[PDB]
Amino acid sequence: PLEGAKLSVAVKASGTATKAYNPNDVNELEGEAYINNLAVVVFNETGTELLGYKWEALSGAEHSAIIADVPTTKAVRARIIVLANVPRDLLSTVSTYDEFQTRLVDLSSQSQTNLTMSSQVIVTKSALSEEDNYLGYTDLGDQNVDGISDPILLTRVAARIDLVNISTRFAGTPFAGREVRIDAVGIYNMKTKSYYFSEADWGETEAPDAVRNSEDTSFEDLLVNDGTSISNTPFVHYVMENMKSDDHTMIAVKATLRGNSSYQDHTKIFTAVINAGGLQNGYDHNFIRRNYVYRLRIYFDGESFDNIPVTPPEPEVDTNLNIAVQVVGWGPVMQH
Repeated sequence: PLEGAKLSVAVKASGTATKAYNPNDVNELEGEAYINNLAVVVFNETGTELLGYKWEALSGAEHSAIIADVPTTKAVRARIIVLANVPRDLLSTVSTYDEFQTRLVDLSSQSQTNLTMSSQVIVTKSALSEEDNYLGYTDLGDQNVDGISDPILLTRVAARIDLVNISTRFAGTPFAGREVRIDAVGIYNMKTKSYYFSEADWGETEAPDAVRNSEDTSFEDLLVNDGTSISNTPFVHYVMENMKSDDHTMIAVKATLRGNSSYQDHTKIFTAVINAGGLQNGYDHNFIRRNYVYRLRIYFDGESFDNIPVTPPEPEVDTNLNIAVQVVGWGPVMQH
């Protein structure tokens, strides 16, 4: 019947919050901007009716891409959502906007070469036409729906935690000259579920689903002392947004202070809330936000372990681990 009413969308992966030159906010690993597929869902103004959808796999798309000729049954005002790296069949089961808002993306689908992104909820001011509609086409300018000529920004639902360094502060303490062995590193209180999108651009995607602890990443020969600078960043983990929950995302470190014939080995599990002082440090938020990278520096000191005398099992948890968190942008290197 009334066919030929279509929508074409030009997209771009959001890098940093500020559209400015900053080398420190360049933290994107290869693959993290891959656009394996694009999906567009179009609802009527109230989200009561589905006007159309399209999912499409892409080859060699990264940072920016196009999804052309999305069908839109009617020439009416619409509610549009654009997503990248989502399941092929997600949109085929869509009915209403309110039901689509309930859909959850699991952290198990997230990897360095596949990160789910989405746009804000675009509510058109003008009705769409019975012909070809466009969004994000810079060269078309005002011919775009509501003159939205800049590519639709797609923001990651995931966040990345990086353990950049572990060191000790034992000089002038009773633990001076002793080494600590890093047994394992993991994430405590991580959100493994997320909404696919938010109504606002870079809005809240945090899902109410109960937090979970990650599997521990073991280390064979990871020894630390006073002056240890780790250039490899031994632990990198994707997590979902976590800012509203009482169970704040934490770094977990099982560490052992080595013996010396006078004192026994001392093993504990050390935990610390990531970005507890973000707002005080000049960042736009505390805790974990979507599309942000968290650079963690860990320190052991004179208050970290006890001097247990040598004798002629379950490790205790110390929530008072001293850590420094640098919140950085998730931007790429300069493009063409």
